[PDB]
Amino acid sequence: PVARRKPEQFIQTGISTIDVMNTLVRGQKLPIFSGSGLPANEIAAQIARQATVRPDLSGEGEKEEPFAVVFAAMGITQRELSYFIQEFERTGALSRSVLFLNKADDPTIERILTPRMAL
Amino acid sequence: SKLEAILSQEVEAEIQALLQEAEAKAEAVKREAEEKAKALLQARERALEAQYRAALRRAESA
Repeated sequence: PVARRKPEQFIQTGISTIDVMNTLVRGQKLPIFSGSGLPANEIAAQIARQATVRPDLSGEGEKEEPFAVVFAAMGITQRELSYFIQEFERTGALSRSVLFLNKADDPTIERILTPRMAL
Repeated sequence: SKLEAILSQEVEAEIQALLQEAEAKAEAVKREAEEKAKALLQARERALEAQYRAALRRAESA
């Protein structure tokens, strides 16, 4: 625990309240206890592609954060898969990235292991 | 009469005041336009350039 650098900065994203009013800090266990009668995906991946960390304001160079997009949902509707393919195919986070995404098919076994993986 | 002399000069000063008033209202009109036109042009140039920089991004990304 000792080895671990202390937080000191935010990370930008161009998404407003959710950096501004309350602010995503580095390392942070950013937890979207949601309104779950409303689904994630959009507000998720919206703020995915839109998100990008940049320490302009710090006056430290920006060409030093290989911007590595790691994506995990699970039990996923194919519907949502197509929303994926929709968002993604725009963004280069089509492709600087992994998806990992346990289809609603995807047997319950792999389901389990799912999290550990890209982590 | 001296009586009508005062009526003359009085009315006449109102004539002078109307024109003068009008000029100031014309300037006020004038000044709206200048700012407005300028204010329209910048923001829409602005926007297009951003839509440009972002457009190429997606291209490059391909």
